[PDB]
Amino acid sequence: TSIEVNKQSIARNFGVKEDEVIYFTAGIDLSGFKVIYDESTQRAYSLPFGIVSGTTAISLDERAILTHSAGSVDLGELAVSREEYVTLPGSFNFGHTINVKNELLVHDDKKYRWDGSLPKVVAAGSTPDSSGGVGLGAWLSVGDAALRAELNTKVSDGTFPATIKYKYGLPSVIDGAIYRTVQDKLDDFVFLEDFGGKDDAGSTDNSIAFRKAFASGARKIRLRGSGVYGMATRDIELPAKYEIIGNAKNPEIKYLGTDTSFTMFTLTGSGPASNQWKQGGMFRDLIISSDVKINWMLGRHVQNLDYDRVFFYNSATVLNNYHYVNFTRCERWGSAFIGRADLNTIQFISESPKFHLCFSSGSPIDVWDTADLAITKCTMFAGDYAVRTRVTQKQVTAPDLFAGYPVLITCSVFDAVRGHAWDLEGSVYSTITGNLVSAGRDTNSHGAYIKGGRSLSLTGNVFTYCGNYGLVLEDVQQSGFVGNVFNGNKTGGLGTLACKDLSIVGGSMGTTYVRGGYYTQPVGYSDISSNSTGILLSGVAFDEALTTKVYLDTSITTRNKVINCSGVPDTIARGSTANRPANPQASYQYYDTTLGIPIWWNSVSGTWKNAAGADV
Amino acid sequence: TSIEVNKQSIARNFGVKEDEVIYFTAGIDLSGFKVIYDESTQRAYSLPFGIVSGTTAISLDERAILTHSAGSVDLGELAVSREEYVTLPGSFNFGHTINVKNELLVHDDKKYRWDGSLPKVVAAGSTPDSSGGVGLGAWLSVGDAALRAELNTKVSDGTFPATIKYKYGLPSVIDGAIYRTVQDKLDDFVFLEDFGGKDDAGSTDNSIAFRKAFASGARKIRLRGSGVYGMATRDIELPAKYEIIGNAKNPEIKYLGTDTSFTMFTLTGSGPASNQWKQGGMFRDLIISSDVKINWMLGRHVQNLDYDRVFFYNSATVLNNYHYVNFTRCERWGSAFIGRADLNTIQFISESPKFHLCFSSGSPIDVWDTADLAITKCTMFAGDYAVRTRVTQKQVTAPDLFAGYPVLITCSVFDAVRGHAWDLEGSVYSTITGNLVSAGRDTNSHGAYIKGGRSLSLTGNVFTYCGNYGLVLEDVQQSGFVGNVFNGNKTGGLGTLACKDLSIVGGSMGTTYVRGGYYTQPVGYSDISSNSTGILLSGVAFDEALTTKVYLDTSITTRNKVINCSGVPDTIARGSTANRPANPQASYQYYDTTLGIPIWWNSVSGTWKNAAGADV
Amino acid sequence: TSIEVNKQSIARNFGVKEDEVIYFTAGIDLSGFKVIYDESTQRAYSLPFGIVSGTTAISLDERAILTHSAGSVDLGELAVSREEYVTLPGSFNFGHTINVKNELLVHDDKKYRWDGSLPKVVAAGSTPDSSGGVGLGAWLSVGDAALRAELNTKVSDGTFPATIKYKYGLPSVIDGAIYRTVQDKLDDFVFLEDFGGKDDAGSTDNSIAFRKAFASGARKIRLRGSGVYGMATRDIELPAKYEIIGNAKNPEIKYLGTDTSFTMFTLTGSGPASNQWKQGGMFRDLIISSDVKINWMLGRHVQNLDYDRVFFYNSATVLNNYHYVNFTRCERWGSAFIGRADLNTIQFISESPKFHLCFSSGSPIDVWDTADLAITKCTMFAGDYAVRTRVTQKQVTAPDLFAGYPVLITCSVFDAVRGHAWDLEGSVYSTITGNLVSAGRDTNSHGAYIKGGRSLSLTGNVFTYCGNYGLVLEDVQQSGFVGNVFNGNKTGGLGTLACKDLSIVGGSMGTTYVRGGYYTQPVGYSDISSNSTGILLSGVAFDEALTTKVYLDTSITTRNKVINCSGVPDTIARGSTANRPANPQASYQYYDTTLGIPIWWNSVSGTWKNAAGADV
Ligand SMILES: [Cl-]
Repeated sequence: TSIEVNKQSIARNFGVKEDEVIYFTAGIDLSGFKVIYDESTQRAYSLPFGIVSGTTAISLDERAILTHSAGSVDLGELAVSREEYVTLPGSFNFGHTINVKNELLVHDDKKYRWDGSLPKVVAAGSTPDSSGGVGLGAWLSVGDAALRAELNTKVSDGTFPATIKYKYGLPSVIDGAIYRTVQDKLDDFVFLEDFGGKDDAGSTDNSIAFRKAFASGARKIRLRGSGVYGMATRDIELPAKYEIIGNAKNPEIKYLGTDTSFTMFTLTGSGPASNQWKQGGMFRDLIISSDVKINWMLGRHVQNLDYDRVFFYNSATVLNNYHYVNFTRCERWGSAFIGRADLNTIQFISESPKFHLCFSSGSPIDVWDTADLAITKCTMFAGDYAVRTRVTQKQVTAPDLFAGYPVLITCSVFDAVRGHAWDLEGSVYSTITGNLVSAGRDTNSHGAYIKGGRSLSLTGNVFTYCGNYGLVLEDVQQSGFVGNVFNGNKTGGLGTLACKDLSIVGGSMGTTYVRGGYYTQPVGYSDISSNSTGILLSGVAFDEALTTKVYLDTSITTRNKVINCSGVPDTIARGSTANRPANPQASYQYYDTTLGIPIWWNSVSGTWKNAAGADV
Repeated sequence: TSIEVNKQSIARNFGVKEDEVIYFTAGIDLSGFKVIYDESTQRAYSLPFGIVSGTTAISLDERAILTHSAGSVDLGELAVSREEYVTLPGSFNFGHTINVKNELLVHDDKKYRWDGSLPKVVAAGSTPDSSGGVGLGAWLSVGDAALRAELNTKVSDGTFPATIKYKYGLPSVIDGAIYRTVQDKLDDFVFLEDFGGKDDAGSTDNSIAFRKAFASGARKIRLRGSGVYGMATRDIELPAKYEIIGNAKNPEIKYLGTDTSFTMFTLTGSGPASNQWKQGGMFRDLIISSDVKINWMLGRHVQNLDYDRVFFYNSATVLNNYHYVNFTRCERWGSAFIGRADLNTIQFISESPKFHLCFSSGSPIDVWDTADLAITKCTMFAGDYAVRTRVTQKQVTAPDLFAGYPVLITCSVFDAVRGHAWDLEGSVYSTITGNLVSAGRDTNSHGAYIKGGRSLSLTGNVFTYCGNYGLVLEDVQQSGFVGNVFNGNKTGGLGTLACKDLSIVGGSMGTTYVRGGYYTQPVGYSDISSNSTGILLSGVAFDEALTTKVYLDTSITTRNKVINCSGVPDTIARGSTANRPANPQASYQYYDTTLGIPIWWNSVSGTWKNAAGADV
Repeated sequence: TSIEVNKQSIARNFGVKEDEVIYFTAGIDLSGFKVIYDESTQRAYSLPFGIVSGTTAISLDERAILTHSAGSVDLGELAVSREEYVTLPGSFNFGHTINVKNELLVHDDKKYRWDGSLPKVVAAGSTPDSSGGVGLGAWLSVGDAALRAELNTKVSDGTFPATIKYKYGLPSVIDGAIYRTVQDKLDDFVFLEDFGGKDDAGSTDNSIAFRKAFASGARKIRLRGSGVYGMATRDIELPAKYEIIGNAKNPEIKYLGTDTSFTMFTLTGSGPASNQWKQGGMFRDLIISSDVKINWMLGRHVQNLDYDRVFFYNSATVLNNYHYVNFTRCERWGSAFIGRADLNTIQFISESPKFHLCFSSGSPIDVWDTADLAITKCTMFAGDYAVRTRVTQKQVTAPDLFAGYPVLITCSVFDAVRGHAWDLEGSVYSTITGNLVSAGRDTNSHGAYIKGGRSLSLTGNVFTYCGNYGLVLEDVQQSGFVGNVFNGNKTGGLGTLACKDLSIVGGSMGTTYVRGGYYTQPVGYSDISSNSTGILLSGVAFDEALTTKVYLDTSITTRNKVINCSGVPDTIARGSTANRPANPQASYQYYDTTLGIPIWWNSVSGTWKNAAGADV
């Protein structure tokens, strides 16, 4: 009487009543019962709900497919939906045959069911991956052990952020916000740390991190740390339109080696033509440093570079054939700017390095063959010199008489420079306005020295306490110098050597003995070698205590003249009869030293007359 | 014997011994046994531990709430704690009656138990959500299938980031750091990509993304890509204090259509009054472009706008009734600035568009009725003109005599402009300092042209290689011009037309033949139409090779005078007896052309005398 | 029989066939069976696969260790791998003895198994933590309830982001990208919100948030909100090189209290020396505000501070012993700058506060003992005054004659200031170029007032519609004033008091009656108290309608002279015979009022001669 005791045990397993279990036998009414039993396979299954009266059984096969008068039903599938499983003996490794959807095969302490066609044979030595894979239509993991292992794997294998859907502003419903992944959202920013960058002061070679970061296509790179990012691999080529952003000017990009030939970054165009200049980028909010003097960056055939709030230390910037470069709010310590143009084989010219709101100590600006160097609202302290311009090819062919380029220096301060604050050769169409200069004391040098200048304006500047003259002009022609003050300089205020057609107007020269440093300036203006012509002094207020206010040949032939300069005689038209003006205007007065009388040109008589009206 | 075989199967189910299972009937000693059985419901339950001797059973009700001599216990609740469940036949959808806390009802292949008040019937077609919801006191999901679906759902529906607690710096314990969600932390930044923005070169209409981003309340928007963000929907109104940030000047916000009337963005105040001006914002580090010429942005009744490191291409900025606008470090290619004020019906004025550290090619600045337009440390190349100012309405009511506004142009470069670099009408109280101008060669135009000027200063500029005159002043009164250089211009250096009371001081005029371009300038200064009065030339250094140094009527009545200009005689008081000064200063010297002698005014005798001292 | 019905119940439990269950007894062939049963313990276990024929049982102990002729097997271990468990009665709290690896003990409705040595006895009142902990070799949680609780705990306790492995750019394989955690990646940025900051208008004290954020080592802090961040705790000391970034100038950092002595932030160096100055940082893109007037920030012994795109409201910045401070693109409303240097006990000097592209209304700049205050491209409106400089120690010791410092003011606009636009004391080597000034109308004050000035240049400025004089110089020596325009001022254009050796050149004075406001200026230049010497006026274009063009004593001893000023007589050499010049230059012309004739000094004869050449 084995059957009803079997029905009892099955009922206890399924938590149903004893009379709700039935053996499958053909033709029976399946209605009302909740569990059916197969004698051949000795497997039990829950029956689908709502089997109506008169529904009779036809067949029940190895795959737990139950066929009856009303239709068919997969009891294996139903068991799965109800999480009623049988865990088969053995495992994937030793092999087994899967016949039913609710049969589980253990692999590595984890359970899997087959979702594909049945029956399914797994050979000995199989894995779920080795026998059809994991997913719909294949192996599907079941239960606690499998889930725990899978959760641990995906969280720790790096795939999880890509799986997590993200929408900005959730749980709030925001119109237009789209679904992305947490991976993608996080990828919105790139830090050097993402490529192995570390501010561990030389343990990590951050040069490599930069290289790999840029190689990925990234352009805008942030530094997380406040420490030193050591750089040990030279000549990392920057991509076009880079932007490297430090952590609020805290971290350092630093070379720690001893090789002065080391260079951190290169920026390199394909050629000298404008369509070959590589587009530059931004360095900002960081320190660029080296213990030894280096050229930290080398730029060749480049355009549109920016440096903003960068602290440079022993780190010179070298550019050759460069066009439009901004240094803004930078602090330059022992960090020269070196501008060249010899790589421009087309025009041999570079353009517009610009400095604004910068502080410099021991950091010269040295540009050759460069047009429109501009320095505005800057302070420069110490160094051998502050600003230097050079022209490499000085020879010209007629009708050209001179070669040079404009510089624009405005409302800037140049202080305690050891040599010249300004050492300007080939300065043409330059405007130099409202600057303060105090330089050259350490080497007895002029505060500013312009050698080779044409058609420029130097306006409203102050030159004080310089090591020689405040300003010396050598080989400067057709230029204007108005409103400048020349105070307390060692040897003189303003000096000229072999100049032609200059206007020197207003301003003041002398010594005001202001606390903080001055020499007793002995000379006001001097044409030092007495070989300039067309030098015009008008309205200059000279300190009466000046030993020599003006040193200048103002005889009739030199075209040098003085008008209304205090302590200095007005230039009078005078000289021998031979030196009478050839084509004087009407009523022109000339003191004839031969005759010892004033004479006047009479336009009507076409003769010189004395005051009595008689011809001489 | 059905009772002891049932007890055995139950024992095997719970994994206890056979003599540790008991049937419920009143009065029985419950001690020592581990599982109790209910004959009526045919359900088995674990017994609570530590039931001591002499404790006997009293009742066992509908829900396995068991009452005995020591007290009562909820075996259903106990079963839950032990995860010992019964999965009911059928499902939620077919409807069911839930009776016990350890009973599970399947919905969608997932199991749920009821945690609230019992019993409760679920109707056919019900879900956990439709029948009391999911949570404490309600439906609680149970088991593998439910957990897997919930985890899978939660990860992919966007709700997961909000569930993850985040605190900055973990696992390090950082004082003051608070718990947020990963969702909140991620929402700290807004990218255009978050609102469907895509740099797919015209496939996505990013105008919509901008609109929806701003509507959410977002103000500061970043661009992730380095490609082209197409813009196809015109006139997107910006919110107050926007900030749009490109990816290190790599990506383009670009109009790809052919409609020249297209505009990307509008900024619009509520009215003309100062309390109605909409506060502007920042565009930075990006390209704004169009293949056809457009006004990319239209601003009306606006204040405090900024553009920094923006590359403009064929994209004009049009502002009407605007107040304080900054262009810094921008590159303007074929991208005019157009400023108007006719929408200001209160004061009819716009204020302070400012340009600093900008490069411009073919990009004019054209402002009407605008005060304090300022251009500093800028470079402008080509175009029909560089700077133009206009006063739309010129009428004055007496005693007003003139209408105009100041412009401030400082240390800037204007090169190869086709027409005038400066075309300035209604320039009043202007300061123009240390600029370099070379313009007008293509159209035979003056480098700079000021028509209608009052009380301005133009100081220390250089005008070289211009298409006509370097600078022409027409209808300019009571203004100063010191230290300017006028070199190698086609027709002349400096010209005046119908001017009154001007000072022209120092500087220089001529040609220095510097390599790079020049004309042989034929004229220095010319009062071209001989109709100016009170024109004073002092201390100007002229190139002696100049064909015409000065063209000016300096006869006694004109108030025009020259002093210390090289190659030009000092202006002498001269003329007929009829033209003797009416009230001369003491000892006034006058050359009388009628008499042909110099005469001197004696203040004591009140007469003109000759040099011999006789009255004439 | 009891044995085969037990075998049946076991078979139904494991889902195997009845003849596949066998009882353990020594010597029996274990081959073919799938489940073995221990009658002593009344426990059933699955058997390992591949037990071959002729393999006979030897022993089976309490730990379910099975020994047979071929070898041994741990059935408890096998059961775990197959997830076939027995849940023991009771719980951790009541204590139990764990015998088999597949035995589970409940703690707090969650299940655990023992992975360590067996047997394992847990005393009453135990937890998994109290009895060996959780992990390999110890307690391991099992099943649904345990997993759900662990997932919920880990997700909500803040530890989850640290567990999620992250690599930039996944699933794309990017060379050089390294694995990090989601926690670390999120930690790349710091927002004030991360430390409890909230823009809830005074409910949250954000001062504390800043303090704790900075204490963590964070330097760069962002503000998420657009609202008001209330600040209620004074004197938060900033770290070196902070950067506080607002949300596109939307949010306010605001003091909402009523204590006018309140200060938000301090920045404090360790001493007066340069290596002790605390390195400053950046405030940008935000509003700093207060309802009452406060000094929002106090800086002492500091260097290199920046404020960019900051809107100040009632918030004065007070710095003492400060060096290099930038205000760029700022808007200052009722927000003075106060600079002092008395804390510098070494040199008593502060350096270079600089203002660029700023707008100010009612916000004076007040610096004492400060060198190189620089204002460029700025607009200042209203206030009692705009710019004031003072020197604290005015006494000097011979040979020093004066004490002062340079200011550099360039291309800036000063409008409708109630008092002086510039109130400059101790101005030395200053350059003031291309500015527009209209001030003092409310208090009948000069537009600009320099009291105590040496060796400075004031060039190409416009002074219009001022409340008194355009500019008054008191105790100014050896300075230049060229190209300035003085228009429509109430009392006069340019005035001097006790000055010495000044050049006043070109420019223009008068009234041009341009719509927008003017006075009828009555005076051009006036030496108001007739006590200046060496005052030189050259080439100034005066409005002919001026009542007084020049008021100046130009008698021979004063060294004051006028040349080429319209409507003003040239200073000519004249006087009595006794007053003939001692040591005259060659050909010197002198009008002798005694004789009533001009005479000329002949250098050869060493005599004065008349025009006829006879000695007088
Ligand atoms: Cl002589």
